[PDB]
Amino acid sequence: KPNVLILLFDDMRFDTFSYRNGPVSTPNIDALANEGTRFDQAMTSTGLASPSRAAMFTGRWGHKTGLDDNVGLYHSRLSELSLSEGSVIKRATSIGYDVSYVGKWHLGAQGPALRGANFMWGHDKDEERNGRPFTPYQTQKNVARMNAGERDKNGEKHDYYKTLPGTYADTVTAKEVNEGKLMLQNAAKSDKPFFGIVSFEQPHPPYRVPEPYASMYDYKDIKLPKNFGIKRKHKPMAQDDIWWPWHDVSHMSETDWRKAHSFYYGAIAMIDHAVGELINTAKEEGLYDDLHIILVGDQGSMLGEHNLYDKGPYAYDELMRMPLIIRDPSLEPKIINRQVSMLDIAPTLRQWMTLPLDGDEDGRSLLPLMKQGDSADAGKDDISLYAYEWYNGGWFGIRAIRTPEMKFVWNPGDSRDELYDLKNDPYEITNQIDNPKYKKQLTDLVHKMAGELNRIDDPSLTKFNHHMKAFL
Amino acid sequence: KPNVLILLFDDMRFDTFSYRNGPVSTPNIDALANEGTRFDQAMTSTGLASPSRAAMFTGRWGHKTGLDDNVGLYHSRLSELSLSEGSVIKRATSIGYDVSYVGKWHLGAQGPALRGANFMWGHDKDEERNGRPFTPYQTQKNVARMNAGERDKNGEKHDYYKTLPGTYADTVTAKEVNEGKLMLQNAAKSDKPFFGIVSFEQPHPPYRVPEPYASMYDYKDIKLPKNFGIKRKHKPMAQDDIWWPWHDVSHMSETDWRKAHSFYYGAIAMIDHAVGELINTAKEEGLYDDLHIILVGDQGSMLGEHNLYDKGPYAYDELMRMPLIIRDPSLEPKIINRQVSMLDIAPTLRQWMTLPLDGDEDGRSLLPLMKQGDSADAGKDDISLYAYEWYNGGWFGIRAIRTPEMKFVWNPGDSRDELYDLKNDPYEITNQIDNPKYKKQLTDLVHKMAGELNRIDDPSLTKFNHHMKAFL
Amino acid sequence: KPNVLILLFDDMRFDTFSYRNGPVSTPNIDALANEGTRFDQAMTSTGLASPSRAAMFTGRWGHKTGLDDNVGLYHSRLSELSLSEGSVIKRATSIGYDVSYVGKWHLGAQGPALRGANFMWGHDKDEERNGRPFTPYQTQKNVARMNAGERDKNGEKHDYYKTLPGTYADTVTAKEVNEGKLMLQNAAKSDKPFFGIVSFEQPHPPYRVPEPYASMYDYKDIKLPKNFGIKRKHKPMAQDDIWWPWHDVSHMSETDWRKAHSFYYGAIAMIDHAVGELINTAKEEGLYDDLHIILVGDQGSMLGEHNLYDKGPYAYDELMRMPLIIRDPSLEPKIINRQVSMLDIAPTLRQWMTLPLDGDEDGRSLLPLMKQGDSADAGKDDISLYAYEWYNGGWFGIRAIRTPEMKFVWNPGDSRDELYDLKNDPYEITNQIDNPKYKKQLTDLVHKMAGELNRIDDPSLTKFNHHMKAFL
Amino acid sequence: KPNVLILLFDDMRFDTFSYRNGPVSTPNIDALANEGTRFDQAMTSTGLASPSRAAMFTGRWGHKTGLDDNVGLYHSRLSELSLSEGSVIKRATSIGYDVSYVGKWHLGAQGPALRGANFMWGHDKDEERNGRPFTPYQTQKNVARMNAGERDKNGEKHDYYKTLPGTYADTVTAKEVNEGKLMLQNAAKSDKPFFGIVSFEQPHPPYRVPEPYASMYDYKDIKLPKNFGIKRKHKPMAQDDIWWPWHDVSHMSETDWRKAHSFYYGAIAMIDHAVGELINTAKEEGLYDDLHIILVGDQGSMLGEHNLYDKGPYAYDELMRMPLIIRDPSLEPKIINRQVSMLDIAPTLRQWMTLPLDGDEDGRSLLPLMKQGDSADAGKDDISLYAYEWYNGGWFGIRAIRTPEMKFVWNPGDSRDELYDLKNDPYEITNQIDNPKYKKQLTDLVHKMAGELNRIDDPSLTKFNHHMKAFL
Ligand SMILES: O=S(=O)(O)O[C@@H]1[C@H](O)[C@@H](O)[C@H](O[C@@H]2[C@@H]3OC[C@H]2O[C@H](O)[C@@H]3O)O[C@@H]1CO
Ligand SMILES: O=S(=O)(O)O[C@@H]1[C@H](O)[C@@H](O)[C@H](O[C@@H]2[C@@H]3OC[C@H]2O[C@H](O)[C@@H]3O)O[C@@H]1CO
Ligand SMILES: O=S(=O)(O)O[C@@H]1[C@H](O)[C@@H](O)[C@H](O[C@@H]2[C@@H]3OC[C@H]2O[C@H](O)[C@@H]3O)O[C@@H]1CO
Ligand SMILES: O=S(=O)(O)O[C@@H]1[C@H](O)[C@@H](O)[C@H](O[C@@H]2[C@@H]3OC[C@H]2O[C@H](O)[C@@H]3O)O[C@@H]1CO
Ligand SMILES: [Ca+2]
Ligand SMILES: [Ca+2]
Ligand SMILES: [Ca+2]
Ligand SMILES: [Ca+2]
Ligand SMILES: [Ca+2]
Ligand SMILES: [Ca+2]
Ligand SMILES: [Ca+2]
Ligand SMILES: [Ca+2]
Ligand SMILES: [Ca+2]
Ligand SMILES: [Ca+2]
Ligand SMILES: [Ca+2]
Ligand SMILES: [Ca+2]
Ligand SMILES: [Ca+2]
Ligand SMILES: [Ca+2]
Repeated sequence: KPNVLILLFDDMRFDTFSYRNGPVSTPNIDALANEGTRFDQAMTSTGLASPSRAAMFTGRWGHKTGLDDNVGLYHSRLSELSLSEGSVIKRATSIGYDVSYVGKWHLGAQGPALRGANFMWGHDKDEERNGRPFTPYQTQKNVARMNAGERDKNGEKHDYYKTLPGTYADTVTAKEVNEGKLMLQNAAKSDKPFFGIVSFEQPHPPYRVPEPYASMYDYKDIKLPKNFGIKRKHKPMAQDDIWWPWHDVSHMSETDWRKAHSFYYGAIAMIDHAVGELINTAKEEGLYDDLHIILVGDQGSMLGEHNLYDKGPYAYDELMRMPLIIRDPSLEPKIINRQVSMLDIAPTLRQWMTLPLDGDEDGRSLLPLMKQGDSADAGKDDISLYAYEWYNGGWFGIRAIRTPEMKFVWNPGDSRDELYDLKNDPYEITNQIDNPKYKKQLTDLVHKMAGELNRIDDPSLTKFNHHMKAFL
Repeated sequence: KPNVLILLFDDMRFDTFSYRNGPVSTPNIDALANEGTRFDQAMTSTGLASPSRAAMFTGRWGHKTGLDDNVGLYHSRLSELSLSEGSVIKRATSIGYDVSYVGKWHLGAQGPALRGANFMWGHDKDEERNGRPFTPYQTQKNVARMNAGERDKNGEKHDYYKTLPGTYADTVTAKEVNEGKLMLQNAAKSDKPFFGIVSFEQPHPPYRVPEPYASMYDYKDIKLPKNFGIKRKHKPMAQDDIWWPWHDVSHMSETDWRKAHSFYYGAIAMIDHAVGELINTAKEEGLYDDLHIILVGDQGSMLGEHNLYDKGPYAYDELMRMPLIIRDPSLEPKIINRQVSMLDIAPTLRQWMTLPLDGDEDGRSLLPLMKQGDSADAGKDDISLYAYEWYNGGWFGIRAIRTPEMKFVWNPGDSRDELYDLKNDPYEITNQIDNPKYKKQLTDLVHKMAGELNRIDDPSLTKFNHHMKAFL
Repeated sequence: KPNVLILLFDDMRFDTFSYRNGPVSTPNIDALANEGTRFDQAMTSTGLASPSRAAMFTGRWGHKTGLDDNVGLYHSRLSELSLSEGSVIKRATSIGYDVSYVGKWHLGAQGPALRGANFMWGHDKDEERNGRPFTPYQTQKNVARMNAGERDKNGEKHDYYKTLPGTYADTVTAKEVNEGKLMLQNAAKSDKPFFGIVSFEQPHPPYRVPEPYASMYDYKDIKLPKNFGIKRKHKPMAQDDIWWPWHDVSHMSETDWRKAHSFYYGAIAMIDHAVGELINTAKEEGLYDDLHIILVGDQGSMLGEHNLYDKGPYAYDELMRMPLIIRDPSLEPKIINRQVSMLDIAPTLRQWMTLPLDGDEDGRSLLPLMKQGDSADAGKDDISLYAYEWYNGGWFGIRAIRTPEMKFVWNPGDSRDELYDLKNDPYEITNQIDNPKYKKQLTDLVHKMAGELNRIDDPSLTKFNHHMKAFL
Repeated sequence: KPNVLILLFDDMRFDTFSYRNGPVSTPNIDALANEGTRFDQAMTSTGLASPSRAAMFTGRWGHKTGLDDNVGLYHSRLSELSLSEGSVIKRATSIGYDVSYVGKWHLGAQGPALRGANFMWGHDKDEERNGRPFTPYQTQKNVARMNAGERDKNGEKHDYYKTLPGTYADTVTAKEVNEGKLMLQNAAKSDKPFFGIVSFEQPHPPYRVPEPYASMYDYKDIKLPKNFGIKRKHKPMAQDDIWWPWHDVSHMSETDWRKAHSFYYGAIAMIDHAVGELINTAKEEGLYDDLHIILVGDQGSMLGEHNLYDKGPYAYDELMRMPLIIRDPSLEPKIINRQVSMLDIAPTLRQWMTLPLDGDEDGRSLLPLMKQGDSADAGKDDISLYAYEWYNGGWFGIRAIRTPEMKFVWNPGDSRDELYDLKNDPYEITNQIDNPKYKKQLTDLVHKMAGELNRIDDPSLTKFNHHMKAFL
């Protein structure tokens, strides 16, 4: 029974790290990437926390667990992942692992503790269950101030980017690191196998860091991508609507967007420091050499691509792609360019730990890819499936199928679907849904989507077959 | 088997008519009110079309029929009322009624015809089923024009109020009347009992009429109510959000709101003319003397009360109250001040027509009240129940319980409930939810709400018992 | 809030009493019949304990409560009525009744107590929930002895009829009476309204009584009915199979069947004594003059009609008909010949006691009939609906519709349905299902059955529409 | 896309063949066993046709497909496998296989044809769907004749064993072979990949063969096993009851049981001839060298072990074990002694044929075992899971877990479970369930069963946790 450590981050993009030729020097994450298996084409299940984390920890899609929206936020109907869904936490406990959890959970008050973990520290540790959804009255008021031409301290906009007072040592991130260190120190003194999860709120917006991280990337030198700040042409209406109050970006100057980037980059630099602190502790405690590690982001984050901020009900690569490194100390490092999914994390843990199966596995173990490289998937279609059933109480039913060359997005709450040619239009600027030159590609993607919905027993296949009847 | 005629209107308020001391002379509706049973405290089930109409025609709440949102609109998940829900239409057909339908249906393409009616004319008559939701790209563009300081013809704002070209004879309303006349003429030549439904889109916004109705009420002379144009204090966040694009009323001048009223009043005057035309035809065809008539609005309409336009996920009296007249030619006219519900229409039709029962009746027959007056309900609590599960793809789960003196609104997708003292604050300006002086009233209303949710087997009772635990 | 007493008996036939011109002098029950409302055409919902009692106490059919088989018996899948089904017991407790229960419950261990009653005494009072089904190894062994030509003490067959040692004072029946007396004496000392249920295992087989009841009816003088001991002609196979081990009656002589009658009659004589003891106690305690009383049998019992013993999956009148007397001290006594149902008991209690509604009422209040006589139902079809979904782990799906003149039984687990002309063949000897002279009656009964299944939302309507396609 | 032939037999035991050292010379089946992969410890999913065949063809357990009883038989509630369950038949058709079906289907009228196969010949081919259950009036009458001391032609008992008139050429088996030959001859003329299923009613009882098979095995020379004709000691009551009318074996002499063996052996001899005819046709048509073959029995058959005949709700090896040979022409022959399951057939077909996944796979592909031998399962628990939810309308909920050394049977409709030490008591004579010497084994098997029920999402896990509370 191997020791396992998961380092989970909130809205951490695939592309920022120096090992991906990104703009932030991340030597600790780069070292882990170089020692482990790089999943460079990893895709989340949903660009939203609770659905992505339920999928990650249960290995099933939201229509199977019922966890298909964020919990505890205006105006979601959901409060918690059912206690019948024990997840990898309870499964590991059942075969004698000591499981520990630190930080962001967002699957219901006390959840890790109710499933047998030591919930050492985090927002949800001492909360009562069935609480009222958090309703963003303060964010609403502050975005109205931004629209009225007000700014916060030092001309910042604290619903978007913020200099935190103090130092790294004062941060939530440092507290989570300190609890992670305690978790590792305690594990080293136990005869029981260890499964530890350290889950950081960073780099979730508003993009916030203390000095020196707040000023380490000059906003004036940020390279903005080809899809930055464009008017969306022939995109679905759900990309227009102000779902969360900060999604009104009408007041954002180019300077504001550049600062959103420079603060995000500072947050990634601070995350790199946090990862180094935990890896150094694992080494000092004699756990590192045999430690099976996953580093993953729950989804990405929009920094003004398509004039969007944060996240919402859509399928753009900046949100859909996630960073993923899986380090198995028994394997030679490899780079995997086959697409993989958040649904593949639970089966990988299941194979590592010989977890009992508690039900379906909607994904596949990544061990074959970690052992053999891309050739493990010889003869298989290179696809990923993404869902966006709900955004905080709004129903969308979104499904996307992504190949290396194309993406098809079904928006069943709209009349407008999306079709992107990722080979010629990797920035997803041009919706080709109405372009007859793409009839063969759309037909193929519709067939692949129907097959996936059938495989996972998604009840929206009935509606899909109506909407796409011309292509079946 | 009596002949039955339903005259159904879309967003027709309880209060406009001259028989209710309202500002519009409505002699044809007044005459029907004076000949029939006035339900002066009638309440809709939901301030939204498809849920209210499914409840009206099936006699069950949306959680039982599955019809708990509008159909066919961005971003609802629903397309049609299940064909397993035959409604009063199929039930009447099954015992030998000739059923006819004209006008607005909004329960799925071809629905009345699929349930055995002659669907003589209307939007949904020749539409394919399972169509894509109508997504309001044009309304979105036009509201952006209004926010940019543009206006339409003659300085109007055609997403709010509009002079139609031509005359009454050119209108959808006149076409629906003409088909209603044909329906009555045909019924008079048949030996079979008749059940006819004429369902008008009027007075649904934008508030539109031709001359002379467009100019018959001077906007300068409109009396605006105490809750007109106020800033909402301590109200739920769902009252703030721009659900449909025209809900952005930030560009509306007092003149614009006054014109919304004067065009609405013109629409009610035109409806009165339409009702007269159908009643005169019933008289000319020898059907009127034995004709059992229902005149009802599916819900009201907001004309700037609480600075709200049209409708949305809320429970204010201007939307929740509905006009209702039920004329049984065998009964002396009476005014009923006991509250009644949209759920009471199907059981009243069931008693009139001896319809077979196809399942639960969530309401009660109104015949006892029509026969005896208010004393029929001696010893019963005077309550009404209102739901707002969904608004066009947004989930809210709203429940309201209303007594003559108080209203309690549960907003389970928010942290803020509502409590109104209708005796001291009939305009519902002051939310008393946090006022300890109302602890007894809130406790009583919470107990009444729990009992109603139990009675109708609403699965949200579990969440209710958590949210309201302090008062149970 | 009136005081209510229910006297419930297990397998007590409609016809044994002297007030029904039956063979047993029952002066106490006759007196109650003469003082109350006689429902002389009452019908149980199912000829099996747990389903009948769940229907009685909840007012909903088994497909709605899930309680569609006996609990706790080989080889039923069921253990208890869900605690979400509070029944009239919890509903009465909720409005301030003191509810007390004595004797047979058979709806799950501790059930009356878990729903707020004082469970004073009875088999289920101190039992653990979720116990293993009682499997009749002893009965199996003893019926094998009977088939081998053995007899029990005094030549009796103790799986069919038995002389108990001692006297009435030593019996379970006397203990249940004594607890009933305590219940009434305690109720007389309280100002709180009283709801008491005394539920007797008598006269459930084996038919067992002490002297002098054991020898009170001479077996040689028993009048056997026209359908006694016949070979079943063209009847469904479920009437042939040995479901419970004592259903093998191949070893029964005519003397054994006569003695099963003698002992059944002795048990009815002892029941009449028990009823007298409780009514006399109510009189002595000053409760009788205002006491609202129901006396009912859960179903009948087969004494060799169609060569059947006890009960099983079938719909014969001797099992389907039930005794019912409802005494409302405010009403003149009347005889009701309209059919009524076990589903009508909960709504009658709900009207008497002003119980809150916890859901559907599949039956109707009997107060209108108790007040007006048969004319209350002028213009209603005189039908009863009977179900036999399960017998102790065997699935049958049986439905029967009964009119004063005809009975149609659907046996969906068989190829043979039943059709009886009760006018010309009240003993139900001749199955007319294939007789084209009865095509009009069968068609009418099929239509009535389809209507009833639709009304109660019985999911077997789909299969019914296949099986009866020729008749719809 | 390889060509696939399935040879399926009805109630064919694992042990009769000469390759298993059994009493019948079966050179054709032995040759296939010697050329292919022998699964000598194969286990069916249920000892009943429709459930076993639904599991075989869908790769999911009955609680997932709803196909958990025989269809079309007194007194099952079921008529057909849902057409939403396309099975391997529709999945193979979807990727361009020509699928053909001959013989016994027993999953609903027309089922193979409705799923895209050429249903060449068989009982279900031209039948109407939703027919009334076959009710065994003839068998009931004839078993009554046997109990009255009558015999059939030549002193036979035709509900148990029967000489057919004519020769092999006149048999149903020869017709099924002849259609199988046509299927192979037609497949040889197509370039399209072939998937053929030939499903024989033999050797289902009554055990029936023409000469010379009827007299080939001398009944006087039959070797009877150690568990033949014993009185069952401390066994569950469902083993005693006469579920199907021929289960009354009280009239069977030792000669009658010996002849049931003689005729069963004659039927296996005739099956070996049938298999030879199809394999020889495959060779003559040039298909054999690349033909991927499965030969399997749906379950075994009881020949008087524990004094049982045919099958019923129980888990004895003679019924639970099944013959299985899988021949992949690309692989070296191997004998597999690891247990395998009927749930492993669909995934094996899915791997051979690259079938799309239509949902869960409750089993595993057998290719790794076929390639590597038993070592493929190194470090896996050697278990099999068996269910007996229903027998022809009787509910039993039975679950069995089997290891090489032990078997635990949960009988939730009884108070008696079973525990067999297969090492010391391979004939399953001694129920050890109450033997404290076996507490460790029972505890381990209970844990393994709980894990399996959780893995397949069997809703009976809730009741299992109550019944087995002492052991969890
Ligand atoms: O596999 S595990 O994660 O160890 O958990 C299994 C099973 O998957 C899980 O559903 C169950 O959870 C039970 C279930 O819901 C909540 C919890 O207790 C309740 O009473 C229900 O039995 O726990 C099992 C392992 O115990
Ligand atoms: O009561 S009615 O309105 O006359 O309709 C009843 C019943 O309520 C309704 O559910 C049923 O509808 C059937 C059902 O769904 C659609 C329609 O056909 C399908 O095949 C199903 O049988 O119709 C009955 C009366 O026929
Ligand atoms: O109407 S009552 O008989 O008073 O009971 C109601 C309701 O009908 C009943 O379902 C509920 O039972 C709750 C329910 O299951 C058991 C009990 O507690 C659980 O937690 C569930 O909420 O009790 C109410 C009265 O409170
Ligand atoms: O995978 S397949 O065997 O090819 O079948 C799939 C799917 O698994 C199956 O459920 C579906 O069956 C549809 C479904 O029920 C019957 C049939 O038509 C109905 O309208 C429903 O949509 O068929 C697909 C292949 O198309
Ligand atoms: Ca996130
Ligand atoms: Ca921080
Ligand atoms: Ca599944
Ligand atoms: Ca599927
Ligand atoms: Ca409306
Ligand atoms: Ca109009
Ligand atoms: Ca209901
Ligand atoms: Ca309820
Ligand atoms: Ca009984
Ligand atoms: Ca007794
Ligand atoms: Ca119904
Ligand atoms: Ca079989
Ligand atoms: Ca044959
Ligand atoms: Ca599970």
